[PDB]
Amino acid sequence: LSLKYESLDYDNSENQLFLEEERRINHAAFRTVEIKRWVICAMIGILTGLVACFIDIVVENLAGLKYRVVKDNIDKFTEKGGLSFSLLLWATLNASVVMVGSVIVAFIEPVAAGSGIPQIKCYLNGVKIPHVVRLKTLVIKVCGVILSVVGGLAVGKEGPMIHSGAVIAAGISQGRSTSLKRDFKIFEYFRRDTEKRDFVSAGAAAGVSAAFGAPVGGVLFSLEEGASFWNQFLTWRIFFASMISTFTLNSVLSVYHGNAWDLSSPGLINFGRFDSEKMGYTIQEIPIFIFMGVVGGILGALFNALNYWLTMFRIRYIHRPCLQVIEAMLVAAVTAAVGFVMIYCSRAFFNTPEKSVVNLFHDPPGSYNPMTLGMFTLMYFFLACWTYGLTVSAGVFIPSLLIGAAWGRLFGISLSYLSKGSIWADPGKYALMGAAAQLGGIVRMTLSLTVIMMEATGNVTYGFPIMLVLMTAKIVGDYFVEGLYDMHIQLQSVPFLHWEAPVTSHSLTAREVMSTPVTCLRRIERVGTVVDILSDTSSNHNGFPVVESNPNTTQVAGLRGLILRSQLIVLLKHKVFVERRLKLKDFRDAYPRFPPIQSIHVSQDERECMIDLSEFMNPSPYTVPREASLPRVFKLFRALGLRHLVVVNNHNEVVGMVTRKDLARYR
Amino acid sequence: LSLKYESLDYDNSENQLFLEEERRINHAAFRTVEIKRWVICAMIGILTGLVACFIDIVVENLAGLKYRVVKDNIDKFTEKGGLSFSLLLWATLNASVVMVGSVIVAFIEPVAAGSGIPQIKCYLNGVKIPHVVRLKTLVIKVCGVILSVVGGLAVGKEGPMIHSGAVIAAGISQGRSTSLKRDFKIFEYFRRDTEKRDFVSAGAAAGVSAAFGAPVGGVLFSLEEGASFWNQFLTWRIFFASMISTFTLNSVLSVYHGNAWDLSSPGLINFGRFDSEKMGYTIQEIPIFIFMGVVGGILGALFNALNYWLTMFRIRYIHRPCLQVIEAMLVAAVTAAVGFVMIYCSRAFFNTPEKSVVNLFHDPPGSYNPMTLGMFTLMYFFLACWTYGLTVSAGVFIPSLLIGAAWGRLFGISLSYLSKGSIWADPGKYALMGAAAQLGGIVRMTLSLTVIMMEATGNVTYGFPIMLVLMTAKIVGDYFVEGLYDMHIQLQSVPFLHWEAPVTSHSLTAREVMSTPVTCLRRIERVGTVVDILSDTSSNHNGFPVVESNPNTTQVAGLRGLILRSQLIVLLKHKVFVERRLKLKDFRDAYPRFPPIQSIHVSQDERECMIDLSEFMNPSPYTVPREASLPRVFKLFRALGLRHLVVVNNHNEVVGMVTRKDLARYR
Ligand SMILES: CCCCCCCCC(=O)OC[C@H](COP(=O)(O)O[C@@H]1[C@H](O)[C@H](OP(=O)(O)O)[C@@H](O)[C@H](O)[C@H]1O)OC(=O)CCCCCCCC
Ligand SMILES: CCCCCCCCC(=O)OC[C@H](COP(=O)(O)O[C@@H]1[C@H](O)[C@H](OP(=O)(O)O)[C@@H](O)[C@H](O)[C@H]1O)OC(=O)CCCCCCCC
Ligand SMILES: Nc1ncnc2c1ncn2[C@@H]1O[C@H](COP(=O)(O)OP(=O)(O)OP(=O)(O)O)[C@@H](O)[C@H]1O
Ligand SMILES: Nc1ncnc2c1ncn2[C@@H]1O[C@H](COP(=O)(O)OP(=O)(O)OP(=O)(O)O)[C@@H](O)[C@H]1O
Ligand SMILES: [Cl-]
Ligand SMILES: [Cl-]
Ligand SMILES: [Cl-]
Ligand SMILES: [Cl-]
Ligand SMILES: [Cl-]
Ligand SMILES: [Cl-]
Ligand SMILES: [Mg+2]
Ligand SMILES: [Mg+2]
Repeated sequence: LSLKYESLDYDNSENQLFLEEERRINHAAFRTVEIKRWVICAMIGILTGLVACFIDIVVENLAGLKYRVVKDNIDKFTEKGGLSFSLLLWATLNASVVMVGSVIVAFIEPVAAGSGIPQIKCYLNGVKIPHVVRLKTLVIKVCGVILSVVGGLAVGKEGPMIHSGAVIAAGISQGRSTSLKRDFKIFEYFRRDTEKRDFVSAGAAAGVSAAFGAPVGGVLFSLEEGASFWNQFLTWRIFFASMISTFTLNSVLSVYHGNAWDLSSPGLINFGRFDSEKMGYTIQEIPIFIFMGVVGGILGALFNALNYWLTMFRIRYIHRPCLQVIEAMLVAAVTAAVGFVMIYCSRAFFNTPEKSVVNLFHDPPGSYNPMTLGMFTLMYFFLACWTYGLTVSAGVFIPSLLIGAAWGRLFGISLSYLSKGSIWADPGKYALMGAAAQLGGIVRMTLSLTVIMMEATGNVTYGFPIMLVLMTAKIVGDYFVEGLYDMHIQLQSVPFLHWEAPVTSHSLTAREVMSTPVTCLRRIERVGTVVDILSDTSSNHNGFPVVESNPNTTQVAGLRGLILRSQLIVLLKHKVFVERRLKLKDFRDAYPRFPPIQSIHVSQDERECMIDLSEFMNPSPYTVPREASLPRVFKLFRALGLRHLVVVNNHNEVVGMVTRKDLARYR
Repeated sequence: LSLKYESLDYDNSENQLFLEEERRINHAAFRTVEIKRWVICAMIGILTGLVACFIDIVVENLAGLKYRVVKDNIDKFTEKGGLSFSLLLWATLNASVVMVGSVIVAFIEPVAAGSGIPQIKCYLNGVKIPHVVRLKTLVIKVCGVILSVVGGLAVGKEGPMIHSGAVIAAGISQGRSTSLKRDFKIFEYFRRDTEKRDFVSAGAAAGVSAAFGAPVGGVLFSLEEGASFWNQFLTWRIFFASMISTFTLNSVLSVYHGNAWDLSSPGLINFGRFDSEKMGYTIQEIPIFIFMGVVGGILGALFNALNYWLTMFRIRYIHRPCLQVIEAMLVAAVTAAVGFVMIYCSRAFFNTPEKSVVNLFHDPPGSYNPMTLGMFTLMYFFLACWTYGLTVSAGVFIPSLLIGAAWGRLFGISLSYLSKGSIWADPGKYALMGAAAQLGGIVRMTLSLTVIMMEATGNVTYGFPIMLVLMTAKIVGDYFVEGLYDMHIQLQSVPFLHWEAPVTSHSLTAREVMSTPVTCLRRIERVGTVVDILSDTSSNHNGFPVVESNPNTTQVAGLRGLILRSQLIVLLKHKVFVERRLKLKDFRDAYPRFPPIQSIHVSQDERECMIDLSEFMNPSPYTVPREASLPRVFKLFRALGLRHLVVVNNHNEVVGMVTRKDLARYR
């Protein structure tokens, strides 16, 4: 959709240098590479769990400090100023914390804004958003989520965990820090995009597991996002990482909050225990659940749609960082004022959202007055909608669950009245169902969310109902608007590939999808020609088919290989011309950041030399016939994580190039 | 490995007829095909659950009848004959039930022998074992498992559920019964191997879910076996089927055993509830668990190895059906005698294995004397080893879990003695760990088994230890011998593709793997030539590349398509010669069973005619370069479920053919 975004080189080039390295590795007499992958996955899990522990502990302590300071100060300030004076003071306190958070996000690292989940979804899809995996981004994300939660915004701390795990996985796998310019001479074999994308999948799964105490759910989330060929080894490693993440979080928290290692804190949010007779559903109740799904599908849409409009306003008028900070402060102040009006009219805004969700799930039937619960539902709905897109590190999972739990507990109260206090009409069960439905409507997650809800709930039997609502919420929701993360991905104009091609696509063939004419390089090519092709500012192609150079062959453009701009740049830098032989490490040294063609200097004498690309080109590029259905091209492209696909004639002559933007256009 | 086994045509041929059908389907103005897939998955789940209910209820009633008959008869027979007389009578009773079961297996349908899991694994791998999915096979399997369990063999009823679900999925999806020669004019679009293999995956997942009450575990089992490109839609449907299977089983059983629908019977085997303080592991205990894994890895090997030798004897000397029935009777009699000696020396053989496993898991610390528990462990180990390969419908999961639980509860008793009755040294927790370790050693299942154990246990926290043991059991076990299901697959000589190619395979290239010379067909081909190629009894190739026929092109064997023996047979039958136009249904009519080439009659005048294969050939065959690494060929072959892969020159001239046996040879 936009050229700002490049793509990962997931499909490794099995060139001659790579095969030489593999021969030496096999001769090594021991395959330590897999053991190193395992050690890296363990470290990823441990570090993600420790990040979750840090956030939880710091948030708890700072929230306690805010509560203590205001509890001490209210007497003094209300004695003379009055209630309104204390209202203003507390609102300014919240605004100040949110101000620091929004400053660090807008003025230092705007990528840190939000949960990070859309960015990680794009990364696992195969698109590289500029600063998603950086040390600065992780630091800003963690600090900002702490400051946002302490600042009393309608936000949650679960979402940033996925992004933090992804960044940790990308970082520690390399063995070196580009930001700190420190190289630890380890894990050099894993300085390639394939291994990095595997480790990031592990890290995202670990983040989900630490967030919700849902290991299998995290594994399934990573599998969904990747949408690749099945690798038993990688899935098992991801499972290992997720398990260690949840284990580390639980153990450390148990040692902290309690004085024993007994495991009672699987995740950052813990729903509770639902193993009771009152929380048992009958077949007669299955239709009822489905209906709530419809509701969650509609309300969710109304959420997303509203945000869309809000987002546009922010793109039009709140583009500036200073205005962004001011808007975040204003939202925080209005949230505080709504809370005060709430609290003084009633006789949860001060309390954590997770505790409110738990109480809604498990409190006895007569706990809540319907009127106040509905007021909270409406106000929190509109506040969460007005908070998602702010330049603050925050998530939307817990807010969505809270909204759903509230209106589900209202539905349960109404059912209990209508059914004369029946055991089957228990408000907490319907609160859980409503939480699932609202989260599904706002975010269209199906398998991973079902498994996550089952694990957090702790019951496997509740999965079948949770499934049916999550189904319906999607089916109804997709009727009106697209999902939140998708919506923001479209707005950012990222080239995003969906699970499958548009249904009416068997009509289309690669001939329509492919791009022509194609810029190709002869196997033995003049240095000047390569320099001119790469130096062109009209286009910034990063993959070039390598065609026959000998005059003997009949083929006009017979496909011999595919080479990349990065490899050509390395070769030109090292002046590897036919007129010290490179090793696969020499290419890995440039990684991740490759010098621009402008940097390389090629003298007119050197411009007349030649480059032989046979030793460095990918000898075997993936190829499709020109008369091939679009679904097949899409399936092959997505499954293998290809960056370039070559469309050829019957005679194996290059006729076109299919890339990510070629397949993303149709929708 | 052997030519007795063909392969599924999972990769659909997007020929002209298929595209015409898709255009008409799109013009239909409503896509009911997906809705029909959903309805079929729901029916699969319901029917699998009902099969599980039938087996459970019938087994319970018949076991009660046996217990009542013997309880009444022992007084009368022991009064005059003595204890030995009653011993003989009861042994003969068990032998008679096992005799009926073994007769129906050996003399009617030998495929029904065993769990069916190896056969379903092969089917999902892509190999077609002759009678795996047949009505007769399902009937025999269910009856035989009932008779084996009622006959007191060291067997379990869980394993046949996977096979039964697979057969149901294959059957009801077609809309017609070949065995009963009845056609219900429904589900005609799904009479192709792709849809059948998807439905069978759903059915296998449903079987696992009904067996262990583990929906997600069943989904993961199916995903592991398929090892294909990720399809969100298919995975979601499989999840739907598994959930409905467990729900139906639980609901029906609750209505039967209780008088209320309250859900308390998720699966055929139910471990129990482990949410207690005594069943809580510490970090200090993590190493201990690992050690037990090693034990489970070693013992499991000793199991498998022994069976191997036994299997050989049975292949050499107990090949005959009558001898097979006699051997099953002898094993049953020896099992009964061991039970009697057991029972009279002590003062579980009469009791169900599942109840014994549950009691071992949950009974209080002082329940079992170590001496008798060890005697049972050893005797049951050797009896289960001597029972797995019998011509009786049976499984090995529950026996393995029982063995592991027994020696794990011995390990826990020893730990309690050594640690002076510590709370951390609780025998039941170690019994669960030992069950997992022994099952892992005997069967090398890693992810699906971990998730299944977590769900059956009901605790997510126990997964991390259960993982570590299951890891170690595999790593140690693979050091000595291969897994049981694998071992039997090798012995049957089925061409089985593993998850990845041998590690030292980058050295090999398609040129080594591919088969030459290749038998190809010109696009316009003489009918006599096709008849001769298909009539050859030297080879039975089922896939033929279609090369250029026009003299104009330079290519000697330019690849234009791929056609199949079945399609050619249909065309010859309908005399579709250039010298009524077929519809995609006409090919589906022959499916599943295609007439042999011998059946078709072609007159000498017709032999001189021509066939144009363009409208029917697969216009776009998957292709790889001759200079391509074996890992890549293997990855593409396994991910896309290909039956044929064409290896071509730089000029796109056919040079070789890679099939399943080509890639399975290297090991
Ligand atoms: C108690 C909390 C635990 C905190 C853990 C923090 C670790 C994760 C982290 O916060 O990051 C680590 C930074 C890397 O950050 P980094 O700024 O250098 O980012 C580059 C680069 O910038 C690319 O960015 P780009 O693609 O945009 O060009 C990007 O892709 C690429 O993945 C990155 O390596 O240090 C390290 O490596 C860690 C040293 C590992 C060696 C010891 C192993 C034992 C564990
Ligand atoms: C309460 C217990 C529930 C019992 C359910 C039993 C249903 C499953 C079953 O036991 O099987 C059904 C048989 C098919 O057995 P079948 O012998 O004809 O086998 C052929 C053939 O033989 C191929 O065998 P092959 O490949 O070796 O040549 C094989 O692949 C291919 O899948 C098979 O269709 O009847 C049916 O279709 C069911 C009618 C469905 C229409 C109503 C839909 C509403 C539910
Ligand atoms: N060698 C080539 N010859 C002609 N067109 C090309 C070539 N490579 C890419 N294109 C086309 O140019 C357009 C822009 O491509 P771009 O330069 O972004 O490729 P890229 O950056 O390598 O792709 P990605 O960033 O997704 O890996 C695409 O629509 C693509 O079809
Ligand atoms: N058209 C062909 N020309 C030459 N050799 C072939 C051809 N097709 C298959 N072979 C080779 O013949 C051997 C036996 O093949 P077979 O006849 O079993 O193929 P098939 O039955 O179509 O394969 P499958 O049963 O696995 O689908 C294989 O090792 C294969 O490489
Ligand atoms: Cl974000
Ligand atoms: Cl959140
Ligand atoms: Cl979020
Ligand atoms: Cl079997
Ligand atoms: Cl079993
Ligand atoms: Cl089994
Ligand atoms: Mg680009
Ligand atoms: Mg064959």
